[PDB]
Amino acid sequence: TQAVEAGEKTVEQFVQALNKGDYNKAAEMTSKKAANKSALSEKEILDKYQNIYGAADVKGLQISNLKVDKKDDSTYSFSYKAKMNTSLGELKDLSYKGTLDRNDGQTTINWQPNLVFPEMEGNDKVSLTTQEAARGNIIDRNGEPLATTGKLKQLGVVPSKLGDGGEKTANIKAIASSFDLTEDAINQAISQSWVQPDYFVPLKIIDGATPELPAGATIQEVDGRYYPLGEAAAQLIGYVGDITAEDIDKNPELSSNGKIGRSGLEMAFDKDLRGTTGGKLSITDADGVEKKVLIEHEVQNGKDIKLTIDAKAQKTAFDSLGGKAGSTVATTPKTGDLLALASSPSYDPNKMTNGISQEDYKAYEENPEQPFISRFATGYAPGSTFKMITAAIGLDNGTIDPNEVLTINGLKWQKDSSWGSYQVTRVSSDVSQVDLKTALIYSDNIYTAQETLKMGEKKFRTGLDKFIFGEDLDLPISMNPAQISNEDSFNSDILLADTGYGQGELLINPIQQAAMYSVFANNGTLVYPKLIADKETKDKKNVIGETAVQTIVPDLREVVQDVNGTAHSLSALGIPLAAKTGTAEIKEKQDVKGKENSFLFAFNPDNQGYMMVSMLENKEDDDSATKRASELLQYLNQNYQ
Ligand SMILES: *C(=O)[C@@H](NC(=O)Cc1ccccc1)[C@@H]1N[C@@H](C(=O)O)C(C)(C)S1
Repeated sequence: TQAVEAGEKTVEQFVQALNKGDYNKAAEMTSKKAANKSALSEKEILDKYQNIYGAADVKGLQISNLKVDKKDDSTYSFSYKAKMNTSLGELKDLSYKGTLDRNDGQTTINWQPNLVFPEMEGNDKVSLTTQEAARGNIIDRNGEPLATTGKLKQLGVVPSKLGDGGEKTANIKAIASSFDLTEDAINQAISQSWVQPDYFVPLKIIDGATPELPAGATIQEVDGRYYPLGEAAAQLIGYVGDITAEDIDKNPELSSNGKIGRSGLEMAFDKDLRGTTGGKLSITDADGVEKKVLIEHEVQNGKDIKLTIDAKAQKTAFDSLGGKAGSTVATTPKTGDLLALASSPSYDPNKMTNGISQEDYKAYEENPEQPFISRFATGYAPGSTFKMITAAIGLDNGTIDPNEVLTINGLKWQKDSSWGSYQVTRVSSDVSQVDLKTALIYSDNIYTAQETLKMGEKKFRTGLDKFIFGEDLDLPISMNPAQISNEDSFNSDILLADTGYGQGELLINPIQQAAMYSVFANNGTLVYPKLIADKETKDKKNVIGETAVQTIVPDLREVVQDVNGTAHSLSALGIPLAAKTGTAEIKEKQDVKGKENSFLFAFNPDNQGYMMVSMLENKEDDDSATKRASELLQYLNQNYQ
């Protein structure tokens, strides 16, 4: 009994060495090489595990049901059940057994081939055959391809079929001008350390039709991942990359030759899209005869993922941003279907997945507008669009009378002298008797600031807490929950008023804004957005009152229709529009000149068929989201009713 506890310890640390992959440490816990003892030397055991466990990518050996007995003055037997993870999934219910040795004072293991796999004897071999799974597709709400696997045209040259000096330089210049490639990059491609004179050195993937091929230029079809919308949906869809050895160490069920999603939905739905590897892991005898099949199953190709995205709305939304920094979210607000999730500027995901230059990748990483940012999932201060919610809250708690007129003189206002030099500011002093309708049409900050301070912080937060602040949206998109402020209290009349008209410490991303603003298309019911097509519609009742929606939406119509409405340029469409604009000012202590973000909210107040939230980040002068929304509004109004 005093020594049986030492034997259980030995089996435990032997398994732990195999589990951690230290096959050398496990080999040094074996007996001397002899009959009825260890079957191989320590260095031979190290190679046995490294070859076999490495061939099947064995990872995580954990055991159970350990039993250690005594059969002799120095021969203690043991047995346990074990399970492990391999390239073909989990291998469970493994019955291991053996013996130990109690010579001197320490305890060692009489190693045998049955401690690699249970059924192995002597010089048995292990064989692994595998079949790659085809990656599933990502498709829009109408089955159009967003991410698919197809045949690509691979352009490349063979250095020997170019020339010997003047004939080679003439062809390199002819190939550079015929396929739009840097002539200095073609000479750097055939000069890499892996290139032989007769090899096919790939250059670029031509996406159109094959032009005339000069001397030495060839075209070779190759299968690869393809994104039809290109940069227009790069942030949302993402890209796949070559699987590394480090990836396999974390998940052995990946394909060493396959692709793995690196960002976006390709990474979010990698498990569903990549499928499962098929094949057979078997033990053979010394003659090659199949002795036992440990694992075997057929290849399961990846499942397709169908999104709510409209591929034509996505491309229209992205192109409307003109390469400027910004984002656009389009929904069907009654159900929550996300029609478009555009972010700009963007990167080329096809170039990204077909091998990209280190120079081209750094141009993306050092672009000040940062194309890699998923701006539709980035929190921003919403701007004056948030007045719709402050007003709705004020109507529900009886603070705001829609017809009551406030006297506001000039362009500046402060509660009292304790605000110092700070003042709320409005753009026009032409209306001194301001009601809710006028405040929404003109976007009067002073009206909103006074109504917010009038209702107070308690009532304001009571209405705010009924929305989705702090909630994690059920979306396959990485994002942080929206916030009202940094802490649970404003502890500032100035901060309270600023929050009223959408400034302050508010942080809401465009998707969360589309969710909060859905109340005005559902009589005060919030409808959570939805990206996966088959998902069920989830909502939130009684966020704001139905009375508030009936009061505010007719005013939002006048934001478009009134001759002085901030969105009056949208009247040219001639379609039923309810809108609200906004311009947020950002001045952190790192930039001298301040930045401005433009915002636009718009939906159909007749049929509630669509709803959009567009924004421009660090906008240029004489630029806005409203300037750019006509084309997407025409499409959404025509196709979503
Ligand atoms: C809400 O966003 C409001 N914006 C400001 O008070 C800041 C600002 C920024 C630039 C110029 C002037 C004032 C109001 N709403 C916006 C808008 O709807 O675009 C206005 C510029 C009308 S002020």
